[PDB]
Amino acid sequence: AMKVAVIMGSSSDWKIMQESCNMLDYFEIPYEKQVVSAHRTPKMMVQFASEARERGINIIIAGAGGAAHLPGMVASLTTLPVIGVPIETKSLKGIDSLLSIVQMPGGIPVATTAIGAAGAKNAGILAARMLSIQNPSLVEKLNQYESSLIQKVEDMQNELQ
Amino acid sequence: AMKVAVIMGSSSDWKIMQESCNMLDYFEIPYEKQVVSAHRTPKMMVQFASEARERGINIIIAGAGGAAHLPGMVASLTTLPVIGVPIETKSLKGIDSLLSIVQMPGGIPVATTAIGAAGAKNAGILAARMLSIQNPSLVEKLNQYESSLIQKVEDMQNELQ
Amino acid sequence: AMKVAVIMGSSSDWKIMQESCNMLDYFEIPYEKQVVSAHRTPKMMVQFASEARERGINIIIAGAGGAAHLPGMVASLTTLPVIGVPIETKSLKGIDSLLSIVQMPGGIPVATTAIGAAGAKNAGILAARMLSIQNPSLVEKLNQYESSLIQKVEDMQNELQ
Amino acid sequence: AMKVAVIMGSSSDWKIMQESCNMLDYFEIPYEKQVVSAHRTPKMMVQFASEARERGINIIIAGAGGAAHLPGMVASLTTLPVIGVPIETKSLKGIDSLLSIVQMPGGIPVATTAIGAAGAKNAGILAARMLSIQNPSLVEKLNQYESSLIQKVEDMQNEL
Amino acid sequence: AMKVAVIMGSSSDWKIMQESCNMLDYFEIPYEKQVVSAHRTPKMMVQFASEARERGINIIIAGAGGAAHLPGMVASLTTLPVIGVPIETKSLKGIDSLLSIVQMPGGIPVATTAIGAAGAKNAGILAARMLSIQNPSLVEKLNQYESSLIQKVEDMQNELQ
Amino acid sequence: AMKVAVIMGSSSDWKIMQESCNMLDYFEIPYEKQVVSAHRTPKMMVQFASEARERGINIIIAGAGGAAHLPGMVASLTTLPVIGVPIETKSLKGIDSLLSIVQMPGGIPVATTAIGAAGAKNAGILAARMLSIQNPSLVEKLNQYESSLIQKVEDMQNEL
Amino acid sequence: AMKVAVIMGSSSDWKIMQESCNMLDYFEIPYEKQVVSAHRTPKMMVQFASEARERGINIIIAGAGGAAHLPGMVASLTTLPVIGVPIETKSLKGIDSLLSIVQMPGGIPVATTAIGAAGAKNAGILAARMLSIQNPSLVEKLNQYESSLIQKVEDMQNELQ
Amino acid sequence: AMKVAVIMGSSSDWKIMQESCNMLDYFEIPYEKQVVSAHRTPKMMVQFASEARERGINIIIAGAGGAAHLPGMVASLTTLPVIGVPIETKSLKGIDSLLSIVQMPGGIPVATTAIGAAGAKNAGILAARMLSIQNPSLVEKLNQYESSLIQKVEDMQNELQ
Repeated sequence: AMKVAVIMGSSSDWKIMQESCNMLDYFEIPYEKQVVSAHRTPKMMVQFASEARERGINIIIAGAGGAAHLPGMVASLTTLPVIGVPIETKSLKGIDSLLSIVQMPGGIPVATTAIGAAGAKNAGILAARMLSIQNPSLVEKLNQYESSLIQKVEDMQNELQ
Repeated sequence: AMKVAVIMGSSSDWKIMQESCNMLDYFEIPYEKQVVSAHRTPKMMVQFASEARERGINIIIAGAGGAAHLPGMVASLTTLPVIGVPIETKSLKGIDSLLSIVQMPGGIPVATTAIGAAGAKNAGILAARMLSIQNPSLVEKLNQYESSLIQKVEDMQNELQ
Repeated sequence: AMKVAVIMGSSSDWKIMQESCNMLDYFEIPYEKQVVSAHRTPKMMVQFASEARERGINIIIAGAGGAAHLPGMVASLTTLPVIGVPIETKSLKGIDSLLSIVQMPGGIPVATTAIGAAGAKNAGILAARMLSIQNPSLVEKLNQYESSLIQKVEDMQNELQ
Repeated sequence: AMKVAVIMGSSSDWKIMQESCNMLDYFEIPYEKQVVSAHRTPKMMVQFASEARERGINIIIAGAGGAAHLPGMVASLTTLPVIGVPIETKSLKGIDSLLSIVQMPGGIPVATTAIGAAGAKNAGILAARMLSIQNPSLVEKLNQYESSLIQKVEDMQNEL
Repeated sequence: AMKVAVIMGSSSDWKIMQESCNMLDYFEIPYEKQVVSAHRTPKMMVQFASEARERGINIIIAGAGGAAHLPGMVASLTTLPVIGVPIETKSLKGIDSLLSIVQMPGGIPVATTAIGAAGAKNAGILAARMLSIQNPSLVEKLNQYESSLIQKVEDMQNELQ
Repeated sequence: AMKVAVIMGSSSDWKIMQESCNMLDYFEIPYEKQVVSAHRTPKMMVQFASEARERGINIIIAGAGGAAHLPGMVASLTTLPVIGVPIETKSLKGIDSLLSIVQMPGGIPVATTAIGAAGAKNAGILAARMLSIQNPSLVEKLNQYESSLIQKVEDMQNEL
Repeated sequence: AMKVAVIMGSSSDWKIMQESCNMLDYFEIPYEKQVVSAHRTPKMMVQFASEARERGINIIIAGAGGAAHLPGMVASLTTLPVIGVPIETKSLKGIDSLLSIVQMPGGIPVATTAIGAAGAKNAGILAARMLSIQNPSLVEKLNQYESSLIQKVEDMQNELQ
Repeated sequence: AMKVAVIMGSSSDWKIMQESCNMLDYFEIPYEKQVVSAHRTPKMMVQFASEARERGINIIIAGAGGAAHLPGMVASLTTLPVIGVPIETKSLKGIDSLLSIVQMPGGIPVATTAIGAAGAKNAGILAARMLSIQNPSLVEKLNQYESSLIQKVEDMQNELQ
């Protein structure tokens, strides 16, 4: 069965990270969500990452802000693909988040999304694309999603009043 | 049967993108490679991206620098996951490459790697992690890879002379 | 007959891109406006750009933000001059938009203006200057616009309180 | 007859700006090249820009680096379209050049291209596209140029 | 007799440049203030800069935003010292203004101060320091201003509630 | 008996981190050095950091570049003060390193120094300052160090 | 007895710097707080820094913004550890503050924390960790704080709604 | 007599700062030069700044890199105009130097010039313009310098014929 984990260091991250869960629901991909802090709960992060695959999780989506270490550290402790969402910060508006997630050393990858809500939405969509390789029923849903994007642009044509 | 496409806009990007191919070889994942330019051959890009899935491609790794539109445009034209590698730029150090790739709108994701050779290496490893959901024999190889990372660090212990 | 096209990937961009249309109206230059999304409607973008010259469009003004690919992709698909307007973004302050548009490779130019409303207004004025080469009636209008700018400065003198 | 002016503040900019001239020659578009400095010869710059249109210039391509004021000041003094090429600098890699040129407030436009040689090459090509409006001969030349760009990529298929 | 001119391209800049005038008033230094746009009124800019010294202007303080050319062009057209104040821009927060002003080539100097109100206030104070060389009675006022700065800090001590 | 640990994710960081050890030797402060990688040896990192205090370590100096997670993760796992040295990166000039180290959210601190060799030298000096609290012998050494800095400047006066 | 000093150039900085004092209170570490401006009260700064150790201060936490010189100058005038907190600035969002503080030359260190409230809170915690070396009672309090952070994360699990 | 002081933290800065002295010599303006380190010799810095005016110094030119505090701290301690030259740094290309110098909060000004050699050259010229208010023989020399700049450009025009 398909399963994604959606994780973040604080419940304050939820307004953003819920966008990943919204897309997973749209594609009918099961997920778990939880607060896992790289800095406040480092041992609970290590346990989560290490145990994820054997628990049946296929992909981890992880959001973090500032000195954003959660995605990279989780990726270092699992063989699963990890998608990292940079969360926008008060001062640097997510530039710190972006660089601290994307610039991983050769050897340990993180699939980095856009900063903020767009990135959280894209993490869910990216997870659906990844899962569509082994789960062919998703391909049709992905085709229909693409059609919905075309429809959205058509719907916007009369909004340049 | 697993297959990854490794693409880039120029042959001058090959010195970097060869790292992706190197890692795909390490995991025994079949690949094809070619030059696909978003700006010099936009129609060929459209055809390549649109037809990749039906031909048997599972993942596209796309490298580009500067006004680095290739990964995001390819992603817009396929239901496959696309991994985008920002190439370092002589002037702006790959900052233009990075922002052009990572900041995709909600709706069309690109899995963005680190700038340069690190990102290309990571694109290959990430593709293996993605394919390990569908192809379970890759998990053992990914575990072996972890072990080799640990050994690399052990070998460095006496080099602090 | 003169004709300009003003395009953007979202009706959310209209608040900015209307500035281009406002200046086209000032110079009495006919135009069309449309939503054309590089990522949500890539095939329609290809058709729009490819057909533009045959449809009698002389200049394309294209606005985009973030991973701002619309102007450069349109420019790759027509030999008309394309003016690219970077739209301000809520993390990188349009720096992503700007670099994505201006850093086009040798071979495929985009005439880039300032981030935001200033750039959209200036795209309209720039289109007027471009069209004045082969439409001499515009030269008088451009001279009169100079006079209006000088007058606007005079009208500001009493505001330094 | 068509005519483009290619200008720059220093002879040190010539290697870069010749890329503009090379593309103008490729498209058989006449041009003049000159050194015109916004900061060292401000009055000459004013005269050049003010008189350009009456002297038969259709487009001005202006390269500048650092506190790059030449394109914007020329644009403020002519009704002609001005294309600005940011020249790479040593400290800031042309970022100062780029922002000084592109960020014109509403009212006076500059068409800005990429930093350095790529931008210089593109200024010449952009000038050709501007002059191609309802001009089938130039449209043909631009289409042939497209064909060379496609060929360039197809040739690279074996260089991996 | 001492005189300073305070100039800017738009009345939108006045809410910043007013701090220059406020400090000049505090030091009892006569000034004039005017809108002079490098882009909208280039010929009047040339005239203003060229005539300033013979008119008895001692120093020009010039504010500009974005592609901020006013201070550098004025400096090129006068032998007077020119103080340049970068104005914060909506998108790039005055980094464009700052680089456009400060990065003048060797040969034509601009005395650059901080982005925004701090820079405008400091331009007025700097002008007083410059004028104090040939106008000795200003030294006493500058000493009194320093005393006022020490008092301001003392007044803040009970505000750490 | 005070002890400092100097750690880094690669021996290729030793180029920079040796400067920390050099200053510790200058102040006669005992130390150990080790390669500890946040991404390649995360489980070892956890052991090193969580056990540091029981191992007799008083201060940890950690260098890292790029996605520079080592100092912050180490800090999250110990009650010891952690000094983080950002290592210059070929592309982003250590700005990625700096932001990934300094921008710790409220709750877990890292004492961050300058990018590169300056920062590594300063991490060693900062550790000395930390150990000097109410320690007159180290205070004396720091005073002598101050005098050497003054002398260095005096020595440069005839070089203008 | 333990003692920390918390200083800042302006009472405007207090709403941020009070977080340092809040954490020192949490750990029962005695402190003094004062406005000390590197630029408005340079002589008083020099005296404060020079006398701090003699007066029994163990650690100085100093906040500063813009051309942020307070932490580096204080550090040059004491052999005590100095913690520098970059204050968020209106225009550059504390990037100026950060670079001005962190980029100290080899020879004179400043322990730099994050921009804004995070850095101020962390300066107090960092001072507690520093003092725990020679004040063993603080180790227990630091252990308590660690446990509290874990409990706070556990309390957030039901807030993803 | 007129007198300028040219100061810097290290003899490593002399290759750059000598450009200021070159221009002072061009205008026959007397000067002294000294190494003054804000961080290694802070008390000498305080003394130098505080005593400069009574000794006959009219203007201080100060160069500094990195956490470049010398110009701002000197300015805080004198009523003289202070010109600050940002010295290029290895990692950050003088961006740290620039922001640490130019971003002075309102109250204490520094006249900032370009990064590196251009800025040092311009500090000397700016000092001449400042001194020309009080010393009218300089106006003639500044007019001569204007003419020399025109000739330099004419020389380039003629060489490229």
